Amino acid sequence: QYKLSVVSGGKPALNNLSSVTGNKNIARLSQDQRNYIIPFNNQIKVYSVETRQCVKTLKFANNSLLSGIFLNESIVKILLGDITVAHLITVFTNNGHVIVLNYKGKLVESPKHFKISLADEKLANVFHSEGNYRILTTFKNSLQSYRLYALTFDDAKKQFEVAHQAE
Amino acid sequence: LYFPHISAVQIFDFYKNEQVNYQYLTSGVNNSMGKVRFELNLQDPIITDLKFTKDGQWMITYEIEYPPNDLLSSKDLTHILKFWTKNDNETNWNLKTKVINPHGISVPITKILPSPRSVNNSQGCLTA
Amino acid sequence: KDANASHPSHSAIQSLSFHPSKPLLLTGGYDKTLRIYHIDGKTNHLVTSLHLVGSPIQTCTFYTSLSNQNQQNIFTAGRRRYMHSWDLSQTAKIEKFSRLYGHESTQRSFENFKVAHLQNSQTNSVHGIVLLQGNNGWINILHSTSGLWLMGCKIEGVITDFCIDYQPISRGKFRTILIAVNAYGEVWEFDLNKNGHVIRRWKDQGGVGITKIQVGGGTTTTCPALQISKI
Amino acid sequence: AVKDALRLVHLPSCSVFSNWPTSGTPLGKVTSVAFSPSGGLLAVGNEQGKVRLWKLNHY
Amino acid sequence: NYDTDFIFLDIESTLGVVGTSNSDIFAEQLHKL
Amino acid sequence: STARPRIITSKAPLLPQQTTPEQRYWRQYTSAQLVKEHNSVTHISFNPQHPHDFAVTSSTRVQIFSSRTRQVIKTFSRFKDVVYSASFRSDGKLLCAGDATGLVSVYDSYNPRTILLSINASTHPTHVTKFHTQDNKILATASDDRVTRLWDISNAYEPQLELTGATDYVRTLSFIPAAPHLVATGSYDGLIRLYDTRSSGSTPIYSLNHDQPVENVIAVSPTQIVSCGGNNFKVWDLTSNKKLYERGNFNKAVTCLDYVENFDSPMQSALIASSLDGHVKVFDPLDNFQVKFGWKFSGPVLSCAVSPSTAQGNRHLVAGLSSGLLAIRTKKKKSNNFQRMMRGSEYQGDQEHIIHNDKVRSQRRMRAFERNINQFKWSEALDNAFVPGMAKELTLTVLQELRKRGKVRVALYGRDESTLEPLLNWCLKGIEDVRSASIVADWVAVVLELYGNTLESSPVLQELMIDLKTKVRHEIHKSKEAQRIEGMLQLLT
Amino acid sequence: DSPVLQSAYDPSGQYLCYVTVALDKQRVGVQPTQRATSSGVDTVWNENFLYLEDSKLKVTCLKWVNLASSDTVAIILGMNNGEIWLYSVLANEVTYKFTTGNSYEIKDIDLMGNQLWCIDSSDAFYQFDLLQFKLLQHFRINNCVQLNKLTIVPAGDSVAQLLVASHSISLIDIEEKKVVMTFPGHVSPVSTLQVITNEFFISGAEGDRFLNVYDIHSGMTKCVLVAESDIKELSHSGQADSIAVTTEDGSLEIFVDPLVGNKSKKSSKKIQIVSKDGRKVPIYNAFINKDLLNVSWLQNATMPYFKNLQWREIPNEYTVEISLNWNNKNKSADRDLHGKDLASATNYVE
Amino acid sequence: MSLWQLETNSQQFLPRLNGIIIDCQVLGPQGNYYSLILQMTENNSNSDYQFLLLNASDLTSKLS
RNA sequence: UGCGAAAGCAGUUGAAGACAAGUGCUUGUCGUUCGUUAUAAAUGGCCU
Ligand SMILES: [Mg+2]
Repeated sequence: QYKLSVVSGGKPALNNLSSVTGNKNIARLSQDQRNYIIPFNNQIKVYSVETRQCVKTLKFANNSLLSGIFLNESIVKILLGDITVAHLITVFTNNGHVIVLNYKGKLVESPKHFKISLADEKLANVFHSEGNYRILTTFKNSLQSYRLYALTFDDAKKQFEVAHQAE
Repeated sequence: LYFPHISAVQIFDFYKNEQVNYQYLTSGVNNSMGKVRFELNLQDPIITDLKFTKDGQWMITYEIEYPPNDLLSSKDLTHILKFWTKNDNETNWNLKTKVINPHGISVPITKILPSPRSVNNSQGCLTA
Repeated sequence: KDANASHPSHSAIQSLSFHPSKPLLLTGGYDKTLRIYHIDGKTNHLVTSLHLVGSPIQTCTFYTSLSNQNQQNIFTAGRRRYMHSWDLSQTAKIEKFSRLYGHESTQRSFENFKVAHLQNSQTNSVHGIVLLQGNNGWINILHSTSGLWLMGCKIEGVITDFCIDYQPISRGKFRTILIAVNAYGEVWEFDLNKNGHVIRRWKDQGGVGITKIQVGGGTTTTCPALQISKI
Repeated sequence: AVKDALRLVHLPSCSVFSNWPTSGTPLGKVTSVAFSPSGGLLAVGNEQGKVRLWKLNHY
Repeated sequence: NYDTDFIFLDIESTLGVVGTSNSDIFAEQLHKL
Repeated sequence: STARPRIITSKAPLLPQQTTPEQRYWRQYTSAQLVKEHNSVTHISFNPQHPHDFAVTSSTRVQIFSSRTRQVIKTFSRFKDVVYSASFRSDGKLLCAGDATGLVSVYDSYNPRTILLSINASTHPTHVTKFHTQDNKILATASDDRVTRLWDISNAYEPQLELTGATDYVRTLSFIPAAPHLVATGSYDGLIRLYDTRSSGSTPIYSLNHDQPVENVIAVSPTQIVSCGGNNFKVWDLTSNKKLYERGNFNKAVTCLDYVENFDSPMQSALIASSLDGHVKVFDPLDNFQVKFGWKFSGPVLSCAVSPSTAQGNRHLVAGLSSGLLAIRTKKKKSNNFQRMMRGSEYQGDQEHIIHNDKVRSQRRMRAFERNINQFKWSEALDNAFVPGMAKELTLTVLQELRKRGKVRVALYGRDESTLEPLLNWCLKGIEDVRSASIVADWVAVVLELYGNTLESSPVLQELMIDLKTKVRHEIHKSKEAQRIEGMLQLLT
Repeated sequence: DSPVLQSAYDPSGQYLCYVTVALDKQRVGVQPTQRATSSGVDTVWNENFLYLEDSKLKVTCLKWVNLASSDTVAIILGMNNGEIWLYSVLANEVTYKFTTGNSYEIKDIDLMGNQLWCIDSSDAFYQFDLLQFKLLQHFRINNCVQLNKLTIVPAGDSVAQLLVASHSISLIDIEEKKVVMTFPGHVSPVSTLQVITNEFFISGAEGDRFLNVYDIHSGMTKCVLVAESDIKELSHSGQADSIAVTTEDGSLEIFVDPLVGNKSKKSSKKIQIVSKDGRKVPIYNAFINKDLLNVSWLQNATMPYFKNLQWREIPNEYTVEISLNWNNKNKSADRDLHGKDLASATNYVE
Repeated sequence: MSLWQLETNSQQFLPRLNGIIIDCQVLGPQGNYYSLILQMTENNSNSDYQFLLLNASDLTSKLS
């Protein structure tokens, strides 16, 4: 007769790392600068700046991969477009799952899920300038140590390879 | 959905899953200045209870104002009760009456119960 | 056929401007209205009008960013302490500039202004600058979009008028030179690409009571460029 | 200042044009002037609120 | 809630609820431009 | 971002007998001129039309007072013996008056020389002469002959109708609005007799018992008639023919009564009733005729009137006294070439497609003390609190705001005896009132804790504390008394 | 009185081509009449235009090349230079330029498959082949002193005779190069000469409120259709099922079964556009296929808009109501009614 | 929020924000938008973040 | 800190490691740990 279901959203997600400051924000503004993508704890919202309304919601519960992955892991970054390859985004979570989703449309039930290889490392941040990608990750006085790898996607193996650059 | 935030009420629409409003329902240093160092120890009034009449036009609030520290009057909490009203189209509640120290001095208003529809056509309440 | 027959103006036509590419004409006046007309030469109907309550219109101009040609905007000012910008139809996106970032003393009215293109050479990006007239020889230079205060330029005596010139350097490089004149006739020439530093001074022979200064034969507010190679 | 106070100058001859404007041309107190980027249109506003438009056949 | 359903709030601030053809190509090319 | 809150003036809980919106309007009848007349002013009336000059009957003369000037503009002295009324006609063109001789004279208002019609109503005195409100031509007359003849201006030789039946002096005639046929008269018999002119007449349709001699009868509304007699006034309903209300606040015998409706007051309708005790008080018909205001005058009040509904200018309240004193209270109510150069400011964008307004409304200028709090000038905000001619309520705030901000010690650091005296002097006065007693208790404690040493070496401050110590002690005694009374009451209940 | 000098629907009725002047130069543009495509993607304004680089140059007649017949959607434009241009809308460029030896302006053009016909101010006919890009023949017929219009009869899959018009109308055979019949036309020059069906072509003239329906085989006026005001543009439905005329005063009139007292028939359904405030918006073109009627009107100055309506259910006199900006209070999405920033928290005021 | 002008060491202010500013950034090719994170430290029970996006032209909340 | 009424009724504020300064000793410190329910003070104040 009765049934239980989640309805609303929740607090916005943050880069809950004491060491990093000035990078606590993980939301991004589209390349065309017409909509803002904000990750929550339980969903990802896309708001249209011009109209100030929520044009799209990508709920973790609905999709299978997102439900398994996030429902603890959190989005450590969002990159506009897709690295492997016009409304695509790539979500990097702390454990290492890299998920290619689409806003402005209907979410596809099989996103191009991948997994970076990390050995006892918690991914902290990722970033790029021009087709070049570097990932910063934490390994372990109560002070964590950091490592900087170089990330590239190889088409033949369709895998993310990490090469050590700095410590 | 009405959230009694400290010194304020946040009105949130869960059908649309957004906030609609954020109104300060107390006096106190709320947004007049940014508290820093010792001023940060001040405690703004706290909305303990908030309730609506059945008809839905009247808003009852109960607030506790905390005196500052290190004064003679630093142990006499002030209990305030307020009645607000608004039309459906409007989005800001307007304060209509204010009772200072109901039931006596320093005696809390633990409970508020708006009246049923029969008595005064839902324009009443009980305080305990 | 006269342009204003389609919809008359109730006050003087304080400023006129032709859109850089489209066939549109903008008029303003102390009527506090912004009328845009579609000049065909035979009908000249009214595209739109915009009433700015309590903002007497002293000068207006279209603005098209030199890089992102899709960007179109209208800057308007008056004998007031705030400037309006209209980005380009149910509603209008109008922005109000009313912050000078610590130089409110030098600028108590925006009524005189002009818009030009500045190339930040260390990054090779190009943006818009809105130039203003101060109290005593002060020329304020604002970022067109963000509204930030970039630099300020000073001359001796009462500033009367100024005009903007572009000087190409190489492929994709151009410098903005701000020419200002005093009521007596001294002409300064600032280089806005080197922090507003004077580069040359001269006098207009037999100049007294100078009122307006203008340049022509190339790019300018009236004949704007559409790409860097056209400067 | 005064009505019909407008003149056009050829360059680099710097010789003012003689045929236009004439006594009968309507200009009023010219208070704003604007050239079109192309097509050689000339719009001249006046204190009465009228923007009278001319065409330069050469362009 | 005053309809049949009930709402509840989680410390994750999550409000759950308990309750009972050449023309066709031409159109595409035109839209692309 | 948000605009700064405006500092909220303190408001202590409402005390009894607050100013009501009815009182606030009626207190604006400020300007008072007392004029003296030879004899008692018996009757007062207002011209129904602009400029609404009002006529006063005194001794053998009638005087018309201009509304704006408040001075005599016309004088009618032809009357040989005393005059008893000055009612205007509905149009306001004519003025009718009576005499002790009994003749009724109709003059053209604003032309005292011309007499239009003279009627010998009766050999006895003719006290009341009123025109009919609905119909212009028919004029009514009341005599001590106890017959209220109904005159016609066209035919003066014989009355159109002659109502009778009263066994005592008739001094009150009223015409009911919307029922022109009906006529209402009141006698000192204690009976209000209602007659119908459409019928044969001469016998009342029915009588209403007032139980005391009736001094004036006024038709408040088409269905209600209020009559003031003896020590009370009672409102009657004709449909039911019974009294809806009666009010006995008055002490002396009410004498005159007037009614006004639909004027710019908060109270829609007002009933002013003379007292003969020097009082003329206002009653509200929408509220079961409850009092809302009153004035007191030197002697008994024999006539009252208020300016008509369509005053179209400064309103007037007029009262008449038996000593002859007349009391008036009034509620007072470049170059062308340049202009062409700037002709656009008038435009409000009625023909434009889009109207865009961003100007923020002008806020009231903020006082000096608020400027100092907003700029975080704690100490100066305290000084501004105690300045000469500073309203008490405003001062109490800037003490409260500083305490609420948590800046009490901070505002009292850089101070000596020269600059501490003003604070204590206020505190010397603030300690008395109940509202500021708690706040002064707080500040006084701090300055002691912070200026104990300074106090010893300064003799002036020492006196300030002795005087303060005296008055705080006196306050203890008052509060202690209040407790004993409070305990005393609980015993009774 | 209208900025749109010349307009023309495509055969399907989905795309409208209109020419208008920008400063001293004419520009040609093509825009999608339907609100939304079949795929459901919303139609958008087409900013691409073709600018005539010469001020003197002007577009005299425009004709659509049928979308289905040819791979590339194209529009043929006649110009006052005396040369005809083939315009492919996608490339936004004139693909090929048909030039006649003479310089006189083209007064009319019409097309059937490969056959392309034009007439000049010198009263000379011409032929052209789209595929081969050549001038086949050019000839001048006697007793044709003006030729304001041209239409090639829809006979089989070849052109066997042509309809040409001046103050009077004429029918000519290609092979014999001589007139066949002459019809009494209008007093003023003929404006529209569209062929409704076999042996029935309608005629209208500049500054005239009447249309004559002429039989090709016989030559008697079958009927005279009457408009409330002058006639500017014409479109017929199916085979004489219904006729839509764009009147000069800005109203659209519909004749229902005009080919069925009888001699002079009046329009049955009259359509008009009026904005909410009260201003009337004139209509400058229309198209009617089976039961859908398309009405195009100009907003702003040259921004064309469109609406699709089912004329069958429409009452006799029907006025569409459109929202046009007028004294519109500008509401910015980041302010409330009182201009306060939406993010701001409302203050406490006793 | 304080914008320090480093040329002349001056400053411009955006005061009375809803909470203390945990983070600031300039987000755009021409610095069109300022992105802020607010905390609302009043609620000591929970960390109540609010994300603001301000238009740099007039310092007004483009998206809250 | 626990309980409670708001008043109060009971109970806490320990130990290690490391660094700095003065002279192995003394004091102060902790973006170090274990365990227990467990003054401030860089001249530094809020736009149009
Ligand atoms: Mg003259």
